[PDB]
Amino acid sequence: SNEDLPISMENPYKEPLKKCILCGKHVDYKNVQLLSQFVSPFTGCIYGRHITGLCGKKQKEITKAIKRAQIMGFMPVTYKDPAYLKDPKVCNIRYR
Amino acid sequence: KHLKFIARTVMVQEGNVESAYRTLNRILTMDGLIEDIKHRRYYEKPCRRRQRESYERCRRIYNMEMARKINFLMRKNRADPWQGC
Amino acid sequence: YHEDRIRAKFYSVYGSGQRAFDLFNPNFKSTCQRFVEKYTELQKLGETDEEKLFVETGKALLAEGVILRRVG
Amino acid sequence: PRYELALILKAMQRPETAATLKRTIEALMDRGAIVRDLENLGERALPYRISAHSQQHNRGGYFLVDFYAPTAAVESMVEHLSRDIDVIRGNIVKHPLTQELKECEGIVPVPLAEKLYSTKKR
Amino acid sequence: REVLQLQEEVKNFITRENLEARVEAALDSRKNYNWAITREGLVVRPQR
Amino acid sequence: HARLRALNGLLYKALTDLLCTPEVSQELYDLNVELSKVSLTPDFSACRAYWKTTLSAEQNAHMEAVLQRSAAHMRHLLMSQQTLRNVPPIVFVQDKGNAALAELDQLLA
Amino acid sequence: RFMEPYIFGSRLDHDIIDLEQTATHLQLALNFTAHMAYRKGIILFISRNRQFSYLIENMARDCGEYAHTRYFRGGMLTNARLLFGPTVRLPDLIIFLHT
Amino acid sequence: TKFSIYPPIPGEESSLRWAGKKFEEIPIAHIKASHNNTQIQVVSASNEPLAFASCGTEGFRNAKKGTGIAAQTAGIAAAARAKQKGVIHIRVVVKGLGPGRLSAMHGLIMGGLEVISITDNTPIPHNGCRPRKARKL
RNA sequence: AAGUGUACUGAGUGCACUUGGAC
RNA sequence: AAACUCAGUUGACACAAAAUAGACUACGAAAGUGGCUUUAACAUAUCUGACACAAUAGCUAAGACCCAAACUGGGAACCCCACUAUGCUUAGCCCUAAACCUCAACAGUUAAUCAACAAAACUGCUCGCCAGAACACUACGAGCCACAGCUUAAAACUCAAA
Ligand code: FES
Ligand SMILES: [Mg+2]
Ligand SMILES: [Mg+2]
Ligand SMILES: [Mg+2]
Ligand SMILES: [Mg+2]
Repeated sequence: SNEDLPISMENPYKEPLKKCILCGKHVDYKNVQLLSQFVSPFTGCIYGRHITGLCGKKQKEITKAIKRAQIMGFMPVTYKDPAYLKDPKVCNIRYR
Repeated sequence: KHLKFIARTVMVQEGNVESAYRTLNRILTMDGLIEDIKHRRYYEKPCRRRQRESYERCRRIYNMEMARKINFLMRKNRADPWQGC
Repeated sequence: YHEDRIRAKFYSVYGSGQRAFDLFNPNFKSTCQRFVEKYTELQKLGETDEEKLFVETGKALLAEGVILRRVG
Repeated sequence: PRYELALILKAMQRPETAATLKRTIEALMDRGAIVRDLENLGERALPYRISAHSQQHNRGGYFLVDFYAPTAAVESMVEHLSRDIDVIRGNIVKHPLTQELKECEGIVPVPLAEKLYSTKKR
Repeated sequence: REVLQLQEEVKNFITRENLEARVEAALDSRKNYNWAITREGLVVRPQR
Repeated sequence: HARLRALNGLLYKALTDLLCTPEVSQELYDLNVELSKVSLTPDFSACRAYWKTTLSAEQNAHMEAVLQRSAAHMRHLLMSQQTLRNVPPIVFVQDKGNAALAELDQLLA
Repeated sequence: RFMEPYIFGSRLDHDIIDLEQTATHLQLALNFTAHMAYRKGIILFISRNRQFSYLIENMARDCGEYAHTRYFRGGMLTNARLLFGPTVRLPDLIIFLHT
Repeated sequence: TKFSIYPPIPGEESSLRWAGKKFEEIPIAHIKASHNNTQIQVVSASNEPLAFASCGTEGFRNAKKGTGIAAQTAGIAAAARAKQKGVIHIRVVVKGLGPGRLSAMHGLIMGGLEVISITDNTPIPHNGCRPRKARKL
């Protein structure tokens, strides 16, 4: 009929979802070097999702991994282990 | 059963113990430990704790929305570009 | 429109470049518009593969002299 | 199914540790497990002091006995590890590789909070 | 295909025949599971 | 009234403890406010917290503004701590009684 | 909601007004306005867009018809008789440059 | 080298020293700051009691104990005792939230002991003893 | 602060629950 | 004040409770469920529809008893001190909560809004429930009890209100 009729199609300009830094990467309860990144250096308190910038699934996975490591003796409970202080800062925190 | 002095320890810089203590207290407040201590001085019944947490979440969201609205509409405060009309 | 796919891919591959939009000229045609036209004529030729159409359109416009600067 | 036994052993000499590991694998086989593989994460200082068998230790050797066993064998394995003295601490978990890595497209968008306030004409 | 791969793996499992040799080899060796992640999702394997 | 006096003492201690930390706010904590006393209205309609003023006028104004902005949050924190089941609105009042003594001693010197 | 029939579609979450419908509606509206002008009725241009207040006032003065772009006192039409006088003649047609 | 606020790692070759003594070796000044008392104990790295002080010891009675001046006096007395014992540097570790929490350190410094590290050890129970119900007035 | 259930005491208290209250 | 001669560090150390995550809103029919591991495991037609459960409290027998705490006692109902039932485990009972999202299940709709407030308004379909207030979560009888209580539940008299 008329070739200029707008067509029914999905958005091509839509951008892919912002994958969380851990999305598609398997969290493990033995990767203390990783879990340390998501706990408070001075107290060992687990950072909330509003600080870790992680989706619900991976936030829960990190929480469970941290608890499992702590109870099984892989991770200190009351502090980020000093060996991992130089690791990249992946939590939006402004102590200083 | 942990190692001592690794938790909640701050090294004083040049002896400004006041500044170091302020930093330590800031750390405690940021991690909420002071909240926990002063709340655990007495026992909040589970019903009261649930009500308080719901109220806190509602107030947090309301404040966030109000601040966002204020920031969004602040730009219009610019002097009137059509004065005299 | 069907050409929206081409526009999206061109923006992804080369960005907005430098030929800023002169929105006042109704007959204005940008680099993305030129790419869309060349893609359409290439498809009409008989070539049907999408990726081949895209790459050959880029090369053809390069030959035409278009500075198809790559965004990334 | 496929289990992983994380084992923290009292830090001590090579012949001793080999004997303890052999005894543990013997216990697993008696309990019917098909020991898959043995891994060693080395010795290191325990994150926090752990007491066991009228004693406390600060350094331990970490190992991961991956195996397959009938479900019933797990309780017996736990009891055996608890009774053993050379084991600072033994835990048994469902082997992580068993769980499938369900793929997430990413972070889904966050709309306005779900009906946290009324819709009436107010 | 799954069972075929499993068959291959079983040849490398632990048996009483190779029990002691495998135990000693594991003792000599050392596996590592630690690795951090940057802000951009880059795995940073730790040098030993 | 003895009950009112006890309430004033408890509220003074609680407010001092609150201000000891950034719990209310880092901005408030940095100001290092010192409370002179606490007085409850006879009907329990208000709680006046008398805070000592500094010499700097701009500092006094800023401290007053921050205190007024944080009074409600402090009230909520108290009622959450259960230091008092019900706390009336908190009003921060400047205290300047010590200025007379200070300037006396200055002149007498 | 009520502008859905007139909206041609959405382009990147921006509505596009169907210019065919706009052309028909503008034809009808201009025709009606011209008819009222020919019948010598009173046409009043109303709009509270301060960006175009000056332009609208000048256009009204040029065309002879009247304009009201400033703040709209309550009842300037409902209570027109008391606000203006018993014999006041009310506008025979209004044109909302901004509704 | 740029300063750091984390404590030195025990069993690590840290060039930092104080009169040649290593951080772990430095005596520890426990400070318990309760609601109605403040107690200080400087103890050797082997936790040998080197000096002890409190508001009760300094004589402040009942309410007067919970005062910054009382805490300062306790700190000064403990500092004098520790100095007589031969102490110079001290690692301050504090628990509780008593009013003399900072005045104790103030008095200790005024008495002449160099605080090298301020540490907290507040007994925060994850979940244990159920606390008593809330007062009411 | 109010109230529901429940129990002691002689209106309060104890435990849990609800906001049909305030922050 | 009363009370203890006990207090601080360090070490050992639970049959109690389960920071942070949790700003998440998931599981379960409901009550409820937020320490870790393992096992078992989360009914169903592709509709609705009376034996089994039922928080806290309470009782029986035996254990545990850090801490908290009706009651008691002491100190100057409310405040402070100590302590008991009880909160806990086992094995049995009782079956009531503002047991509430105070909004029954299932299917469907957004077409024309509607006492008011509350959680926008409705349609179909089924079961349960109500016919002014108080008398009255009461009496009588009955069931459960195993005797001090719960469930069921009235009447008379009164009023023009509630
Ligand atoms: S965003 Fe995909 S797993 Fe976290
Ligand atoms: Mg049915
Ligand atoms: Mg039923
Ligand atoms: Mg029950
Ligand atoms: Mg008891």
